[PDB]
Amino acid sequence: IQMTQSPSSLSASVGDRVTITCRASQSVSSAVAWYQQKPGKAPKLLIYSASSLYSGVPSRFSGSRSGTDFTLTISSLQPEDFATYYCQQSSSSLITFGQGTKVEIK
Amino acid sequence: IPKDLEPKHPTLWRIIYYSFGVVLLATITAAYVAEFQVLKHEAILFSLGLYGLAMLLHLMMQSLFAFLEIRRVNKSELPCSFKKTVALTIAGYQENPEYLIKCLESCKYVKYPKDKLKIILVIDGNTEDDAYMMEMFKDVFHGEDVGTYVWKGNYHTEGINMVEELVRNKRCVCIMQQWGGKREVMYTAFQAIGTSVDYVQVCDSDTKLDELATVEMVKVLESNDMYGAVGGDVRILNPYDSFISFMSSLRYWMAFNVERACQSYFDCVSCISGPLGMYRNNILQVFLEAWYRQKGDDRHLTNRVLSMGYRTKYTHKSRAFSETPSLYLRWLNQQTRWTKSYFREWLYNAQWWHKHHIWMTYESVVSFIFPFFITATVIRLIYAGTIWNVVWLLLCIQIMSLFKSIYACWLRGNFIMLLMSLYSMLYMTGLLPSKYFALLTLYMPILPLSIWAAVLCGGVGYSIYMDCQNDWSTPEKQKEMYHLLYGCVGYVMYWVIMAVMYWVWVKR
Amino acid sequence: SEVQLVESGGGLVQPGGSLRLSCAASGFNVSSYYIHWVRQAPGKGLEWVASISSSSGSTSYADSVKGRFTISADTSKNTAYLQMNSLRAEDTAVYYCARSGYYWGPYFGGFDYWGQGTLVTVSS
Repeated sequence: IQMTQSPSSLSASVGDRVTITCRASQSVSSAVAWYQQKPGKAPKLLIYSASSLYSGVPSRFSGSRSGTDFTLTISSLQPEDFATYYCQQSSSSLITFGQGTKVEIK
Repeated sequence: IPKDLEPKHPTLWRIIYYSFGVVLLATITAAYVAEFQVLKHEAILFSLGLYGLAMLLHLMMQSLFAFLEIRRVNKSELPCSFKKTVALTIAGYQENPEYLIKCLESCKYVKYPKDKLKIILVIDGNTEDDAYMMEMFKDVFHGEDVGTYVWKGNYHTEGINMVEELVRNKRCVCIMQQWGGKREVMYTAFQAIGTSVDYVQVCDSDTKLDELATVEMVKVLESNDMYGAVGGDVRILNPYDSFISFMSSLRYWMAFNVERACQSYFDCVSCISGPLGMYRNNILQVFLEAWYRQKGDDRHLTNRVLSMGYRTKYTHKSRAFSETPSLYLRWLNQQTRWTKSYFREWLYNAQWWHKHHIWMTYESVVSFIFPFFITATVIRLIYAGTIWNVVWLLLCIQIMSLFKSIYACWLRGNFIMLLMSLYSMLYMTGLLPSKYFALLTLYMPILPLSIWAAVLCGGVGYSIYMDCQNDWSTPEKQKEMYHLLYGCVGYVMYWVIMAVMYWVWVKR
Repeated sequence: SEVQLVESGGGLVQPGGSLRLSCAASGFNVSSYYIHWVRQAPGKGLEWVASISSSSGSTSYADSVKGRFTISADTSKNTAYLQMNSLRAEDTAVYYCARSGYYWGPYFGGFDYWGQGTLVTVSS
């Protein structure tokens, strides 16, 4: 009934592969999606249905699942990649969103 | 999750069913052999009538078990929860634009909720001249999530991932692929369905769907969890296209209603119509890999469902309008293919008779052993030597058909079923040689008809020769000649009335 | 290509009052797509409020949203409306109206084509 975005914070240099992991209590008949939101703008969808990639997204965001855990990986930290990443479990009569996971710079 | 099912005591029920089948076959063989010793050419009416009453009793049993099922399904009520998704899978291979657009409009105007109805159309295209089907599919909906793919090859030699994501994520999907027959597109659609839905309806590119058909199939499938597949009443969109069209429509109505309702009374529907059929996705996925490699019929899918241990149903409240061939020898080729599919499977279901009711075994045994006995009786009667025998054989056949049509008229409540008597002539000339050729196989169709006509004419000539061998001036032949003349004039009057009412009901 | 969603109705209201936000869609019909309302409190993450699928009557609300909020859609105006009454202090946030596909099985498609939100201030 609740979700947990494990990292909740990240600070890596450019060209460094990063991984964001999301844990859901139940994943019986629900889909997990990964969105990206920059400050002052609406969130932008990145990867749908756990692993499928949305049209227009650069071929560097990889979505995978390992049961109750869902991982989003960025092979290279491009300059236009530092934002807030949200993990959402979508289902009928119940929709939950993630929190935190802001990628900083160093 | 679903697996193969077996009864509580598989050995006992198996043994009982095989014993029942063997006893029935031996009993039938006994009476025909007993008939030859008990009576000869002396009492043909007794020799035939007994068999006519046998068929009539079988027909009454089927009619009673069909009427009971119809009354039960009409009285029973169950509001639809509308919580189960339905995926309509359609196959395309160079279809006419008008029929395809009518089918697409019917599929888009179903009473089922939009959010619980997915639509997938798979085309044997992969060429530029097949792009009209994709274009028509795109223009028909134009409102929901439309995903079209061209592809460069079927699943058995990446486009596979694109096809799967388009089918499982969007609502309206149009996938073309390399031509591989009607089985390839069905396999591709079923494989791409995955676990997205739980109920999958199968349709062709030439059927018109009623609004409440899908709702009724969902309602009947949701009543019990043991059901795996279900069918509906398939009508004919062109009942007056030709003479064979109206006969095909009448045969479709009689077969569907009587046979499928009787089988649904015991939950043992042998065949589910391809244009109108619904299956469980969970059961379908398990047998999908096995079905493709079999050495894409609707009788094969139903046989797989029955062999999986689950039962199939049929409801008359779900209606659709399909089409039938109108040019001659094409219906004959279709019947030959149907006979081959029936025989190659009478062989499949001979293995798991114990998994369902004894009605399945009884029907299979009688359907397998009757045509041969009828053929043998006809050959024996014609090859006797008296015009009396053949004349009264034809009279008795027409009488049997007449009572069959009368019973159909009483059951339906409409007097148009009396016109089905011409099926006797249809079957006695084309269906039997086609069945024999199909059995021997496992233009071409014109040879069995020619052989049957030649043997029938030879038998008639031999009977006439043997009859004229005896002098008719004797006083023991005047009564026979009078009876033959009266029977012939009665037959002529009956045929004239049949044709007259046919023309009256068709022209008007 | 041209799909967009523009919502208005946000503003400053007295606590315990009423409000009616409305998101209008362009380039597509709301009858063939799901419509959801997402609220993002200042300094916190996105939170789901309600979802509706027109032409079917399927409406859903959050546990803390149910009992005070109503969601509706109008195909003639092609606009989705969200009515709030008896608002509390913890309702000042930015409300987003976003479209999506159907749920089917374990494949959804995500929330695509979001719209820029409007500010709601339930305070005195």
